[PDB]
Amino acid sequence: ECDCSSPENPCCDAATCKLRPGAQCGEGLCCEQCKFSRAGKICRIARGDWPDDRCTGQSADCPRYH
Repeated sequence: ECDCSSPENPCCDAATCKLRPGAQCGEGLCCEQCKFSRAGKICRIARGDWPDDRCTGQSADCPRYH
């Protein structure tokens, strides 16, 4: 299980396909520049006036209110 899909991705070690030391993530709706997105950053639009999903600060995945 690689953490990045492309060897062009600077978040991973070219030699391992896994995160470089200190990188929190390589991919995901709540990853930016190899770091978890800040808590509260919008990461998925909900239909209508339902609350949009937001990042946790602690994961690269966008959690669900639905």
